[PDB]
Amino acid sequence: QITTGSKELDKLLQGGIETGSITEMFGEFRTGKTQICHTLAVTCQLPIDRGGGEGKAMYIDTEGTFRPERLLAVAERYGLSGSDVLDNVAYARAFNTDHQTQLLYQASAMMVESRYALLIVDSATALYRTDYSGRGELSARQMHLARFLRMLLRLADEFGVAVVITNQVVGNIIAHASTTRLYLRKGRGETRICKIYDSPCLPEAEAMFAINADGVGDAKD
Amino acid sequence: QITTGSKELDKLLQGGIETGSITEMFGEFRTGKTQICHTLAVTCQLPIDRGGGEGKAMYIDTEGTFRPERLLAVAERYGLSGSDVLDNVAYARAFNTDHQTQLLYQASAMMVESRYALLIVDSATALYRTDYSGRGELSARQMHLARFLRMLLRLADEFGVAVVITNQVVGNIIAHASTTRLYLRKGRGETRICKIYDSPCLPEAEAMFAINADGVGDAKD
Amino acid sequence: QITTGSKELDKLLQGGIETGSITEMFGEFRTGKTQICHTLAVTCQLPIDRGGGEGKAMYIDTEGTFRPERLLAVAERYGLSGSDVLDNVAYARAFNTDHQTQLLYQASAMMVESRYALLIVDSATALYRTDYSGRGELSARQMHLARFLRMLLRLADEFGVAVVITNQVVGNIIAHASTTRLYLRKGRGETRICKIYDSPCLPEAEAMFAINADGVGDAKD
DNA sequence: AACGAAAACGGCCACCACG
DNA sequence: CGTGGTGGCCGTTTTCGTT
Repeated sequence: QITTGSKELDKLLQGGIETGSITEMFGEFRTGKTQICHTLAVTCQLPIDRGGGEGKAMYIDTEGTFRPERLLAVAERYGLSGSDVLDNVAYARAFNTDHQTQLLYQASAMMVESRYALLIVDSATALYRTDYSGRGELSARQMHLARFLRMLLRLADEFGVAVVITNQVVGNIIAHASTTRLYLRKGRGETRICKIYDSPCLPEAEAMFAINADGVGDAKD
Repeated sequence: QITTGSKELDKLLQGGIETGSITEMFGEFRTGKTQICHTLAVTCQLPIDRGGGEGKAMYIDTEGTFRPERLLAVAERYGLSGSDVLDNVAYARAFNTDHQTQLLYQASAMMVESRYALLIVDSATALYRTDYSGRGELSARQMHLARFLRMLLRLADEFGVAVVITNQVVGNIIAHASTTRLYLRKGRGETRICKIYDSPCLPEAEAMFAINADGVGDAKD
Repeated sequence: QITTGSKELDKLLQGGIETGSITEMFGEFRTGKTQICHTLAVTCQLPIDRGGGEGKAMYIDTEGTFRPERLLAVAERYGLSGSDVLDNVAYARAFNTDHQTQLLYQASAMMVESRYALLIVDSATALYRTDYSGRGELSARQMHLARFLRMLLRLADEFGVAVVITNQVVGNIIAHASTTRLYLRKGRGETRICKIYDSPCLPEAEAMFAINADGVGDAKD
């Protein structure tokens, strides 16, 4: 179980993400999906006794929001070497849906030589909206997304890593494929509300957390 | 954190601009955007213990409002050599959007040899309105602005400098790219109201400041 | 330095308009722009020791407000021959922006044979609003105005004359081109407030003056 | 049975009044 | 001065009548 670094969120998840499965967090923009991704990108490298996976991180960005400085802040919060964190995070920006899936081909071969624990795909659904904008081409983007999700599941079962994808809510296919769906909504200021909206094992429940300069971290009224 | 030279504004920002990120100040004309730019162009050279960055300044002007005498006034206010301030400020007027972006090519190579802390682009959006005035050419100016903003972010991450751009409100793309949005409005006389309209870390809040011959400086009723 | 004929205004300008440069006075209607123009049209002919330029005047009118009788009043105030004043003032009404610029072609050749000291363009911006009223044609009037301003600067540098243009405030291009911007506002009765709103050499400052039958002349409470 | 014309209804725009 | 509501005009659709 990879620690989220929010204790309340860890309790909500019973200790953190299950490696080897896809966890989807759907919420409005600015809810902190990207911030949680940046935090996990570092916490994954933490020792297992500290809630990490003792593995490198993979950040596939489609939205430009990748900040190595956020990774440095998370590393210094938990006392990890920021330089080693950036050395254990491989980053690449996907320009389109086809490029987004093509990066998985390099990811599968690269993930064999080194132990990874986390795969991050940020604005995973944005490129299927910007690229495929027509109505007759909807089935094509749905097929590409389906294949992409199957590839995610395959890599998860192959390397035993956690698969994190982010969705902006301004597909029903992900429900059966994703094991845990988390709904994120803004509480005013920088403090966010998290809700579980389906889990066969986890209750439907809510937990409050905040977005702090160091971290994605528990709410401290 | 580069001191704004207004204490109330510094408190509003928790001490001043974060270097390495873009801070956008949108407000009506005559609200003092240019005055704040002139003040920061000198305060950046202040010692870090005094709220500066101990670096040279870069002023890219598109509106003709550049005044070295204002820089001299700010330098004498804080006791900086006005001649050295003008020697540590490189100035160039952009004639068009293409020239505005082209100046960044000289800026990137020139910013490598000397330490800079502040990049100022005044009336940054005016040239996209004067040059691109048609309606079919809107996407072209939006693309050029997008590339310009990406170049700003790249230079910010490369040199760890503060990126300041000014917008006259007589684009939605800047929101995700800009980290702190400040709304400026006139209070009658020479005293201006500043409001924070988005920050993931800073509260939505307001602070009152004035525009004084020496300085951009706190309101003194 | 051509005397304004208001002593307080002369002090505000450090003695009067610099010949060879454009001085813009922007203010509300009825603030006295036209009255100041009529006064200067005569004072320019005054001896240099009296604050004149010892040159003829040029009045390009676009608004119908040209009054030779006002010129006669200014001439008799300072003791100048009203008939010779009208003989040293060449007048022409511009019917459109194209005609307004076309008159400059006759002005350049005519200004070579005789010494002039003042060029007056009254409601200089009105024809760009009445002629070019659409929104798609804004760039065309802006280009025509830009060329007109460049022609003004060229004539100023060629003949060393003062260039006076009047703007009704019910363009940002003029700022870099105009050397001294004066804001005019009404004080009730016939007494007007003048403010300097940009000058690299002149302070931002204000001076009170009145509009008297003889003259544009100092306020006398 | 098909086409054309007339009438009615709905939506959009402009003007006036009130806050 | 700005926003909201009401009224009027225009356009489109449907129905009826005539060829």
